[PDB]
Amino acid sequence: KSWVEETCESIDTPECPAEFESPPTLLFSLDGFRAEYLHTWGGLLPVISKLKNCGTYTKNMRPMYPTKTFPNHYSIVTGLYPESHGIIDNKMYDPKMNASFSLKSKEKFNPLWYKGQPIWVTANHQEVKSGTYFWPGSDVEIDGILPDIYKVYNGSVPFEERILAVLEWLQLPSHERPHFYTLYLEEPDSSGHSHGPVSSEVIKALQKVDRLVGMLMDGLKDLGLDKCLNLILISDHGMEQGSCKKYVYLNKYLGDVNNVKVVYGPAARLRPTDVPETYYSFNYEALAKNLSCREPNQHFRPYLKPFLPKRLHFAKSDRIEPLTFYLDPQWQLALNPCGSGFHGSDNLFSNMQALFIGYGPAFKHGAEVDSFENIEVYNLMCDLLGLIPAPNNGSHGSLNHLLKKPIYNPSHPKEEGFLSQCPIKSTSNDLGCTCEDDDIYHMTVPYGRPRILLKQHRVCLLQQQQFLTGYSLDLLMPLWASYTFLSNDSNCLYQDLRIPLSPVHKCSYLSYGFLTPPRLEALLTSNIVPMYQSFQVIWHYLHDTLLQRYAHERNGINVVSGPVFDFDYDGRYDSLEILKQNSRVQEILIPTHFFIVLTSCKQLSETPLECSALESSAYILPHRPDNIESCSSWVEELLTLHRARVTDVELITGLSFYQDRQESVSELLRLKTHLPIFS
Ligand SMILES: *[C@@H]1O[C@H](CO)[C@@H](O[C@@H]2O[C@H](CO)[C@@H](O[C@@H]3O[C@H](CO)[C@@H](O)[C@H](O[C@H]4O[C@H](CO)[C@@H](O)[C@H](O)[C@@H]4O)[C@@H]3O)[C@H](O)[C@H]2NC(C)=O)[C@H](O)[C@H]1NC(C)=O
Ligand SMILES: COc1cc2ncnc(N3CCC(CCP(=O)(O)O)CC3)c2cc1OC
Ligand SMILES: *[C@@H]1O[C@H](CO)[C@@H](O)[C@H](O)[C@H]1NC(C)=O
Ligand SMILES: *[C@@H]1O[C@H](CO)[C@@H](O)[C@H](O)[C@H]1NC(C)=O
Ligand SMILES: [Ca+2]
Ligand SMILES: [Cl-]
Ligand SMILES: [Zn+2]
Ligand SMILES: [Zn+2]
Repeated sequence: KSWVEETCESIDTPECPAEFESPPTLLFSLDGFRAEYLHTWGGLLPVISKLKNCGTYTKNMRPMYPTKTFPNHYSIVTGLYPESHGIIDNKMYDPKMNASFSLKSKEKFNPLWYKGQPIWVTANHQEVKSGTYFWPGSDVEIDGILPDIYKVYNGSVPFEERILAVLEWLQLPSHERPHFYTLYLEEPDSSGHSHGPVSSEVIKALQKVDRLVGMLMDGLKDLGLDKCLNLILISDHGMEQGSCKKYVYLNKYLGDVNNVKVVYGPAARLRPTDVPETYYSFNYEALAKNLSCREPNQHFRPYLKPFLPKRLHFAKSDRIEPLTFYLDPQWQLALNPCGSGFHGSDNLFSNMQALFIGYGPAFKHGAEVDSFENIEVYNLMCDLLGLIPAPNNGSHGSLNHLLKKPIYNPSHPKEEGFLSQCPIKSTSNDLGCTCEDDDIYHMTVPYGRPRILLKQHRVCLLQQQQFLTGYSLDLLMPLWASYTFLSNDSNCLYQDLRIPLSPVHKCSYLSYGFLTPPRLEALLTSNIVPMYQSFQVIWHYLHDTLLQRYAHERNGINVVSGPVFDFDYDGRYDSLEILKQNSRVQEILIPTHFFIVLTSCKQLSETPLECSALESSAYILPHRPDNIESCSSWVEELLTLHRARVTDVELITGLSFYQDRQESVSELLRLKTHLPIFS
């Protein structure tokens, strides 16, 4: 009887033969296996279904931007964002190197491109043998390390052969055998492209893919290993249906010119031809203004690197062309001339979502877990091979719930900020505008106050009746303001006597804006933030029309909001150095973004002051001085786009939320790494 034919066996302890000190781990990849493919055609795919059922599965695995092969596989194996690991796209150009990058190129094997540290390098650096069978970067001198077995990419190698050869290396002697393996298949991505994501072709592709996984599983059976190998079935990204009738051509807006090179598809980027002579010279900003709001329903949108949604993490690398285009589902873009299956879109689109299944002794049997970014996988792979992971973008421990016996028991980040209290100091002035505690504190910060990770920043906690403000004495402005807005609730300001009187405090004196809205003290100087007029339309609608609407839906919401200063667009909090170097002229420090974390309970009957389980959403909102970005409906539509993980917020603000929460550290991490999927 074949492996597919049997019922679900439990694997409480690894049942390995002698010569196996521990389970070996296989990272099988099937290119462009849209997460959806399983949601529908599971009944046609018995093998993957059994893997789903006797294993740890997730309905959606969120890939990285851009949703292409090379950036995603290399993200999988480094736990890094493309912006940090180097491989930005299958086709890219580095102006510092003056070099191009093609898969069909000599540069394809150049070690300068691939940054970070893949799992096999990590395994090698720690005396663990590793055998790949095709994997982006595996045949490349990364840190001078190759895998202990590898294959240079020859795409025409039969699939059934790749399955056999991996099954052979498991037969290898205990001294030269790998402990970590990778497979790769081009399907269903080939058929995905050639015939589109919905076609009898992809069904065929899927059923081959299915049967070949069945083979490996039968081979592992016929090696005494079906209860010994830890399998991870995975994919890079999903697959979207192609257009012709939904393709943007920039010749219409520019004339059919040949002076700018423009990367095609949904991941569209633009740079000058005269490169690297005119790369940093080029005024991109004006070309963007020349291209925003140019149609009734403009299905594309220009975006200078830093002003893209930060949740994408696509700006730090110099390989990223300073002018990108965000696109709407299904739509692509070129410079000049379409009906093919494609990918590369927003990582939050439904069809970009990827497959993840974990089978074997380490993983749970028949557990559906929530959705996660693929950058988390690296840390899970380090755990499974007893490796200390390289520094990476995964929140290490957030996947502990996949594992029967998890290794890493994580703990919250320790507070590094300096937290002295603010008594009544600046007695006593006016601005001339035309005008017990523990019970109050607990109410403002029901989940615990944010913890200042900012080493070693001087912060004051300021108690008010309706809200708790976290004021920065190193920046003389608030960092955060938390209030609980329960389900049922104009040119004047007051001096806060606990904060130093900076001249920016009077009405006489880009404007001010309130962190906690007054329509519920909120007119304290310690509650105002520097804010543009074109942002005030977003802000005053958010707290009036939008936020009050949510309070009813959720039965109360708890809000934390504040400034974000990310001038160098990495998506982390800026050093005080570059804070000085970006304070425009009074010598105001001026926020690039405003964050807002909305916290409800999953149980609607509970109010935020009394949640069992948490419900979270967060927003990194961009503080642009005009609403060119967005041209009732438009303000919400901006919020949904500029969503962020709570972790994204923590990274960018140096704050840490929910440390005082019933939930374990691992549960909170999973909560804080949540993003919701569009369509
Ligand atoms: C995703 O995770 C990665 C991995 O940790 C992380 O990227 C890393 O960020 C740090 C800081 O930006 C990088 O370290 C830098 O290295 C270069 C030289 O190679 C230096 O120029 C930098 O020096 C500054 O920082 C020093 C101390 O921190 C200061 O003393 C000094 O004055 C400089 O200001 C800095 O040391 C590191 O190389 C990267 N690694 C990679 C692989 O990119 C990234 O932040 C994470 N992404 C997100 C969105 O959180
Ligand atoms: C490390 O050397 C290579 C490893 C590869 N591993 C996986 N897939 C590869 N391909 C390149 C991407 C191709 C898919 C196209 P898409 O980017 O998913 O649109 C399929 C073949 C590799 C291509 C490679 O070199 C060309
Ligand atoms: C950069 O490389 C290109 C292509 O190899 C070449 O044409 C050019 O001379 C180089 N230019 C500079 C300015 O280094
Ligand atoms: C790729 O592998 C196949 C099967 O072994 C072989 O027939 C073919 O010649 C190989 N191509 C190259 C370029 O090595
Ligand atoms: Ca920064
Ligand atoms: Cl679930
Ligand atoms: Zn791919
Ligand atoms: Zn593809």
